[PDB]
Amino acid sequence: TRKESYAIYVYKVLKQVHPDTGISSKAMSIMNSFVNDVFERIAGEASRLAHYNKRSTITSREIQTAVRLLLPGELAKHAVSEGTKAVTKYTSA
Amino acid sequence: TRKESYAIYVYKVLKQVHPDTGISSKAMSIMNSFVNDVFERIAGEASRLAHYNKRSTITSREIQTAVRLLLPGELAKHAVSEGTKAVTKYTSA
Amino acid sequence: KVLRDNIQGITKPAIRRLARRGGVKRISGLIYEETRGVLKVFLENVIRDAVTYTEHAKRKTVTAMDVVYALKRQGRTLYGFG
Amino acid sequence: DNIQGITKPAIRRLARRGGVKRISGLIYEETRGVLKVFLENVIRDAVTYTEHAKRKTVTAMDVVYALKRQGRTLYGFGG
Amino acid sequence: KPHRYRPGTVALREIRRYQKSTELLIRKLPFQRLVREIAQDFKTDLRFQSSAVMALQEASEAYLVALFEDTNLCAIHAKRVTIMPKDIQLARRIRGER
Amino acid sequence: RYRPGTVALREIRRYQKSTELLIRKLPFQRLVREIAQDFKTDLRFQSSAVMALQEASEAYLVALFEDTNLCAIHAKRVTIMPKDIQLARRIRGER
Amino acid sequence: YQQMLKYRGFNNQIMQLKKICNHPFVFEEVEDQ
Amino acid sequence: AKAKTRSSRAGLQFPVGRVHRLLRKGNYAERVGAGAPVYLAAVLEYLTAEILELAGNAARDNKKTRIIPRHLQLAVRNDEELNKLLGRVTIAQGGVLPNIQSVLLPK
Amino acid sequence: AKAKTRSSRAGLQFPVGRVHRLLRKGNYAERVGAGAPVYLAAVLEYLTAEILELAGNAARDNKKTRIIPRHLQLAVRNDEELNKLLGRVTIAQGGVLPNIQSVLLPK
DNA sequence: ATCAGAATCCCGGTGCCGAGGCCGCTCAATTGGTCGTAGACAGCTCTAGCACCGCTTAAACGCACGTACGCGCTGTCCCCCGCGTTTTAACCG
DNA sequence: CCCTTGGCGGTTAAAACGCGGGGGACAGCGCGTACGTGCGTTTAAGCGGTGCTAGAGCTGTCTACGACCAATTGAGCGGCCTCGGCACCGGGATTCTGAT
Repeated sequence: TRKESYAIYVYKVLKQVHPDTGISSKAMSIMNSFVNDVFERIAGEASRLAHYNKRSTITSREIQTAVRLLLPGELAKHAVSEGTKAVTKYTSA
Repeated sequence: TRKESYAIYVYKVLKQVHPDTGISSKAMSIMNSFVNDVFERIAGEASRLAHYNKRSTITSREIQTAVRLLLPGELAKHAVSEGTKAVTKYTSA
Repeated sequence: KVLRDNIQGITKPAIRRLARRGGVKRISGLIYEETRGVLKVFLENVIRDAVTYTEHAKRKTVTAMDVVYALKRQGRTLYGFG
Repeated sequence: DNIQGITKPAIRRLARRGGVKRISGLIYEETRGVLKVFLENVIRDAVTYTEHAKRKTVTAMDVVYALKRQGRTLYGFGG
Repeated sequence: KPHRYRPGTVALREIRRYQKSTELLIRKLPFQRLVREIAQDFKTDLRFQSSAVMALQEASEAYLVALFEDTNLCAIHAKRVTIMPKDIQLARRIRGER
Repeated sequence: RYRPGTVALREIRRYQKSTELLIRKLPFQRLVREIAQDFKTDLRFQSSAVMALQEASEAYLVALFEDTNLCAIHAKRVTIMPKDIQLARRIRGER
Repeated sequence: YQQMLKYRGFNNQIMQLKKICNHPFVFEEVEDQ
Repeated sequence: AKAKTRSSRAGLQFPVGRVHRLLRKGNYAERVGAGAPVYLAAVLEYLTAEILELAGNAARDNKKTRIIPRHLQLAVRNDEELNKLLGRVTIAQGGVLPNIQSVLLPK
Repeated sequence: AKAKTRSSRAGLQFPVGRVHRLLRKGNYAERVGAGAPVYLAAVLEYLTAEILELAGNAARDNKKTRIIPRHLQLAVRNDEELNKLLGRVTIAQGGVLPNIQSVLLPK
């Protein structure tokens, strides 16, 4: 049985922000439950937005509006900025 | 465009409980939004219970546990009683 | 057309009546402005959620359904309007 | 019994963490009552999720789904 | 001398009166202009259905009624019959709204 | 001897400084088992589950004493009272 | 033996018989009644 | 053979078929069992029957033979369990239960 | 041709493919677009980067090079927006921000 | 402890617009068949959970004692209520 | 195409403004008792270590069961009519508040 997690990814991002700082296993578990939490939130709001507008497909627009609903203020603005840049670079190349 | 509702059904149940009493249109709208609300609650809890236990099928057991989670106390007991009786009579005949 | 001082349109007797229904016997003179601030905050929240829904649907009209989804979005369910 | 096993110094410490300076002598019984309430509310849900899976063991995931079920989210124990 | 009620009786009669009926306590047009002003800061040139404004009026009035209930509980807990701003912001501090 | 109220403040800084759990394991575990007896008999508990109930319970009581302290201070008193607790639980909507 | 063995709350089946053949009074409620 | 509605088999007044459709197209799970719409429809029938029962009793107490949102507000909030379920709900045209704190009354 | 990961195309460290799978099997909608996992993974990367940034700053302020749950409690609650997002969250081993009401201090 | 009197309940009468029943007209609910597959059931492994005692020691408990503060009481003053008059913006069409 | 916005005019309930004054917010003061604080004494918590085994966890079949498509039709719905329960009013009897 292989149970996957986000551990190595939070580790990589941590080494990007603070290359000299490590993280304990418990804090890694907290980060994992955080990523799963926020993921389920944005996915749920995307499902609601897709159901109310009568569409069967989740696109980047529904995820964008869901981010603008969940994240207050600057988290929403910078989050939509980073995500839009990521989809931009993704489909451009 | 035909927009369906629960109006006539709440009307029938009302005529079962109180045959002599009528209901205003606004109260019928409140009852409609109530039935839709509770429906989305039980269905959502059933989806969560089906996802956590790793099963792709919603059966009467998941709906039962969802009712026992949402409805406090006697509403849960009598609700599970009536529902179990309904499935009983349904599959029996 | 810039609209200003419309929150002052909420009248002292109005808020007074709301408190009379809420069970308040005697009201201090400083309740009013604070109540206007709180109401303005609440309306900013609910209206930014509803207008967000309306922007997502590419519609120019804010339907009552959007307001219901904003209130249910915040955790306050409003029956009767859909 | 058991609920009395929660000690006057324990509740005293929990109040010291919350910022309470001085404590009345009647806070203890009320705190035990509230704790018993909350524990019943969470444990009935955790036992519900346990019985649904047809298991005799109450795991950490059941308690996490009971806390998230009641609106208080917990991290670090899985989710 | 003109007959006058002792202070606090009219307030109680108003309590029973307004708690008796379902009437809406805020006038339509001012509340609608307020909603439109607040909505101007988000997206310009928006259309509102009447049932939407009525919805915001229902939720707003009910929210303020509950807020004045809890505020009244705070004021009475302070051994005072007069609610104060610190009672309001106290209730909004305990509810977790700030 | 210290003036009354100084040791209380030093304890406030001490316990607010660390992460230590303030309730002893075995009594809390026996309490959880007793409360669980009334639902389904003969249940098994993992250690992480009891630890979870201890985390949620202690955090909940800490927040409850924070809001209760806010009520007592709003009453112009430094001593929390049961009416402050049940007041906070009345305003939160838990009763 | 047959009644308390018929109860089958947990771990008792071994614990129940060792006590009752030694003492009935080790159980608090039994000694009380 | 003549088609008989599944709602009439279990003795339910609610549309078991419609509930089944909403469970299929509601994006809840990938598959839906055969007992879910019957059981769920029965639960909804119990809840609706109770709330309409209390609403009818309140309407009879107010000497009105037509149920109004006020009678739903009273019928719900006067009941403990339905108040615990609907505690987060704001009912339109509901009003407030008549209440006065005993300390505010003259003496 | 040599397969290149979609996470490396957009410049994301998070598994765009795994997010896509979770959106497909999560019973969210019936169909999932091609920009949803990229955009969502980017948002998660921003949030994680911020919370780990504040956690690293708090750890550096406490003279500890290993992040502990206390540093997450402080790093979150000291920030306004993350406190507004996580306000309903109870973090294990978090503790409480040091606070004393100014009226309780001696004078 | 009691009448003057202002507000409220009660009762009879009247007019109306929404509740309630009817009637085409669908289109989704029911039936009949297949077809693959999720899970029901039996079996096997072995891990962590259960009870218990030995032994040490940090914490709890009981108690003596002081004084800090909660609460009752009093006086002051100020400010919000009850009512009249006048104006205006809500309301309805 | 229908529901929103905009305008206009007439009514009038409601809001603003003022003005006495009585009761409640607030400060001060004093008492008594209840809780903090420290010390000696128990006492179970914590840690360890033993013995057992129940049920978590995984697998392998194998089959009833639900998805899916074709055929069919009747339950529910939109449009359309009554008519009566309830809003509104006008008068009278009753009740609750306040100064003798």
